[PDB]
Amino acid sequence: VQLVESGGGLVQPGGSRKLSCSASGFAFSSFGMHWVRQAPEKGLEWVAYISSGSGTIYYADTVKGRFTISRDDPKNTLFLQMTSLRSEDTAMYYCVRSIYYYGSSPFDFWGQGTTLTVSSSSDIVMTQATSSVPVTPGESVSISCRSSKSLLHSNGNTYLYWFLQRPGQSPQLLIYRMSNLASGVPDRFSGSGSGTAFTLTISRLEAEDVGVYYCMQHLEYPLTFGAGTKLEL
Amino acid sequence: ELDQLRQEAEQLKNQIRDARKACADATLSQITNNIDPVGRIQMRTRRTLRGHLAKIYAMHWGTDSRLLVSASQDGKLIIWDSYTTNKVHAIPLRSSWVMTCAYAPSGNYVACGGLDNICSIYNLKTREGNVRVSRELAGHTGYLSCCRFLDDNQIVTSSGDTTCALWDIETGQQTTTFTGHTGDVMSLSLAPDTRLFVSGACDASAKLWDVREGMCRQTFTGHESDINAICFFPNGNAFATGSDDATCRLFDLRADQELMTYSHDNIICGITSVSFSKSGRLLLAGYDDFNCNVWDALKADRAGVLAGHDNRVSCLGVTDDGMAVATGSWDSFLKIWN
Amino acid sequence: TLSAEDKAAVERSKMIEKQLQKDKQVYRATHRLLLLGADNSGKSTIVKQMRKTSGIFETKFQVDKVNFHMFDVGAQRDERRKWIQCFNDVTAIIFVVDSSDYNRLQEALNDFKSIWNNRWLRTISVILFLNKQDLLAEKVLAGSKIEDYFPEFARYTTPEDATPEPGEDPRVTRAKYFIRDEFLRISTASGDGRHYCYPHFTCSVDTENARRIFNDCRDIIQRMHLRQYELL
Amino acid sequence: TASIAQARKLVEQLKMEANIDRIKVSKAAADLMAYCEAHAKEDPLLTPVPASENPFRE
Amino acid sequence: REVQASLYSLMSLIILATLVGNLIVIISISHFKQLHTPTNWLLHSMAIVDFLLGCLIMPCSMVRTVERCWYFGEILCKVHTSTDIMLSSASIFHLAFISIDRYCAVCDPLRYKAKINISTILVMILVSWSLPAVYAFGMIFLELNLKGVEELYRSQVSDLGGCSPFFSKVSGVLAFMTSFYIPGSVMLFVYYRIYFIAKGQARSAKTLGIMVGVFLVCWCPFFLCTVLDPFLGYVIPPSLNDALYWFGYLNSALNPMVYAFFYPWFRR
Ligand SMILES: CNC[C@@H]1OCCc2ccsc21
Repeated sequence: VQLVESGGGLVQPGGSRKLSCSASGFAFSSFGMHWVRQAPEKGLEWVAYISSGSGTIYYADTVKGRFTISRDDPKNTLFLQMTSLRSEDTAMYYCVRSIYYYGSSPFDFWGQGTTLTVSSSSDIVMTQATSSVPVTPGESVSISCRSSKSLLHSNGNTYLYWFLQRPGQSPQLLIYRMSNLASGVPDRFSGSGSGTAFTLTISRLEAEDVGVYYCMQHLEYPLTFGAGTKLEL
Repeated sequence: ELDQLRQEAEQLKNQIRDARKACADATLSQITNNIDPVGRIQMRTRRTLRGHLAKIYAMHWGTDSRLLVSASQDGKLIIWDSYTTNKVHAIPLRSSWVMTCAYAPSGNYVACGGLDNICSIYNLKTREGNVRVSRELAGHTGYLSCCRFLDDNQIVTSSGDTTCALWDIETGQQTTTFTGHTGDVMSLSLAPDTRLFVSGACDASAKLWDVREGMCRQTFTGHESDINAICFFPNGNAFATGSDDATCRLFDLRADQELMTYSHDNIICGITSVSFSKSGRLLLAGYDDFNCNVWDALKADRAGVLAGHDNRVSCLGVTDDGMAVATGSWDSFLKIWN
Repeated sequence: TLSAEDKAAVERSKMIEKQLQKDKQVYRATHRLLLLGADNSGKSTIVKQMRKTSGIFETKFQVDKVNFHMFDVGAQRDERRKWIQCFNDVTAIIFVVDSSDYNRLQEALNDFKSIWNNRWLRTISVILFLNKQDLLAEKVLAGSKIEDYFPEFARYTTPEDATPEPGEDPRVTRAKYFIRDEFLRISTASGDGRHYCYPHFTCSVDTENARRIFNDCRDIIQRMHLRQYELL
Repeated sequence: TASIAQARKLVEQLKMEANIDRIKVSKAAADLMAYCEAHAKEDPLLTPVPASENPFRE
Repeated sequence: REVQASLYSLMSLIILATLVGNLIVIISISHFKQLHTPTNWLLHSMAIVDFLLGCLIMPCSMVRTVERCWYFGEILCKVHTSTDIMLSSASIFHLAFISIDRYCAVCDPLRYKAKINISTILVMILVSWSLPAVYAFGMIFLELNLKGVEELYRSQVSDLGGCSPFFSKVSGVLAFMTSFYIPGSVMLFVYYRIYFIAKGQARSAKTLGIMVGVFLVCWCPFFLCTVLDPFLGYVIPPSLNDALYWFGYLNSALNPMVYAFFYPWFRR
């Protein structure tokens, strides 16, 4: 499985440019293709979402009248359209996958991302506890995340994810839906929750665990994100 | 010439049957008469899964107690969701004459085979969003009539060439082979400890197999016709059979006897499937006359019926926790009952 | 169906249903046939002309834009009483016989009597084939006779409806139609107007067998529908 | 004859099958009643379950 | 009166028979899971048409001829007549498509299920339901059947209380053609060739006689009188015309019986 996208750079304000994401090595026709955006120095945020069969296409509240996503199922290539770029169009764009059925694990594989720079309500809001914590290689670490409203649904499922982007590396997935472990991450990681406050608990520690850790909700359509908690040795 | 063989034959026959008959102090009916029965029970259809083109021969509940699989003559495996009545996966076969399927206890694989002398293995969890074949087993001569899983690596298959064989999925070659059946065998039931399993064949005889030593242990007889459905008691000390002569029986391993027989005058067709409940009190056996039936195991009496299938019942499953019972039939609809 | 995840679940379960619809549409416009025979009978050459210990083989032939799928059972056990249940939905059965041997034909007659009267094989019309007729001619002009094994051949007369195409020898036609009638007597004693028998005279190379199968199938489906709609 | 190989294996199998112990119906029957009486409490099919408890409601 | 009471008795019996006979078919073919073949959908659609007719328009014209006077407003007359036309035309069109389905089944046996699938049946029901509404509303509400015959309509029938439909010289002929001649010819031709195909096959056929006899004894007099009356000079007593409409109606009553209770495959 390898996803590659190309293009981007410096443009003058008001222009419109097309971004393409090319997928190889997997059955692209059966995956959703979210567009999670990372600000140059801030946390993650949504851009768009097209389902597998091109049925449903949600857009972002910030950008809905200028952004259109299109896919080419035969050629297996994903596209992004923008219109009249503002000063905010400087953030980082990543190609995410996802798959939904009983027992599935969404948000698995992320792309390398592309860089573009521009010259000169009732949304569930989540805020993380701290921003930086010094650690020792072998102690126990804990991180906390807060949600404005209860995340638990009537079907007994809590929609919480922990990504833990590493420095110089694209984001990953560790814990999906509160208390479930991702695809072969080291077992020392774990998670616990109550319904409104949640804790990520690392048992041992290694030099790899350094980086920034994120929080995400998936109970209702818009996908809000936490701020981040950097760990330093 | 041949006088030596029959002499030893009746020698062993009289050596075993006298002790077997003497051990039978009394029937279970005398003891069970005192227990208050459970009376009359209502079961109602709670869903109806639709989507198969042709008839249906098999199904298997998962350990998740919520997922199940089924195979059909149009060449289809479909993985459902028993709660929301959804479909998870739709797998196309290569040979359309499939007769059995199985669901791995860890929920990672399924296996199917039939009138092509091959049992296939499909891997549900991969990196690419697909379900693909991974290990296809060749080596049997007749058609596959049953298959079960021991773990992620050891699988037991039952074939029409009168031989059962324990396999090794990693290398694809057998590690053991069981012989002793004159006619083609139809089904096999695992033990809860995965160290023994019974077998049934068209010869009106049922045998006991030990996996570790690969050698038979006991023989059970008494049915007048062939056997096409067998199930193992939850305790791990008994099993029940299904025949073509409108008869179901209960058998004991250690006692080597035949227990109560569940037959009625007004039944002429032949049983096709048999299953128990989580506590061993109820026995659910579908019949060829379009109707399933439920019996009291201890008292051998009918307690209600589950009608509503238009054509023959071919498969029947009960969830691990006892939540629900799923029935499949030749009219291509599975009806869940709760 | 409240959270977005259940919505994506139902969308997936609808895509699967569309795929099943397309498969059913293709499945409805195809006819499946079952081929039976013995080893000496030339059923191994019929399949080649129309065209690993496996268990079943499939061959496909199309005539006038109709698809026929005929399944030939390969290396299986002798007993068929158990795996015959899977075939009670096919259009017709193509039975094959080698009528040159004159002694290993009681077995064929018993086989036909067993197949015709099977409880699961009702409502299935059977197409009978008589193969390797040139060998019968090449064996009967020298005289090994049929009186050796069938004494009642001596009191058999060619029926008036017989139409010998070759005309090479009256005795050839007499023996041929004797064998035909001997096979046909089996179907007549039963079947009670639900399924029939469609005999034929075939040899090694006959590039008209597909048309015979097509016409027989058409004449089976028409009778079935007329029975259904209260017109017969 | 050449069928001596098949002839013997039946004899050894019959000799083997004879060497199995017997516990008669005292242990055979009593275990089943013990198990069913012990586990009849949690049986969902045997005793009707509250509508809130079961997941196949309506 | 005794005659009026008896006539009301027959009319109410007809309405009740229509309603119950259609309801049985509707409920049975809707609930039962196996009886979901496309021809059964055509039968269901025709049953719904007949039930709507029997619930709506039978009682109005029941009240409307026993005392020989109309007790409703002028706006109501146009609506009833037009809806009556729509429903009768729909029933006849449904009979015509059942007959082709039969022809496609027998005359082409191998390609039956490949071509008579449920998409085609949906198209059949849509055409059966749509065009009659179009040409009925267009002819009645947009006045085109009274064109040229306004004088007699104003003089003789409209002066007293009445709700009898009127047809001109060309309107009557057009209605006769489009509602009787095309479907009648189609059914006759179809149920006539199948007869030769099934006389030869039994050499190696009265049920269609029944399926044609009712359709021709129970509509031919109506439509013939309707198309002939303007040519004669309007001499037909309306007392006769009352017996005619009731023909079709009686047809509306007996139609589901022929196509449901005759066949053993629905009887169980
Ligand atoms: C049942 N009444 C039939 C209706 O009566 C008004 C004139 C007309 C023309 C086609 S059918 C019809």
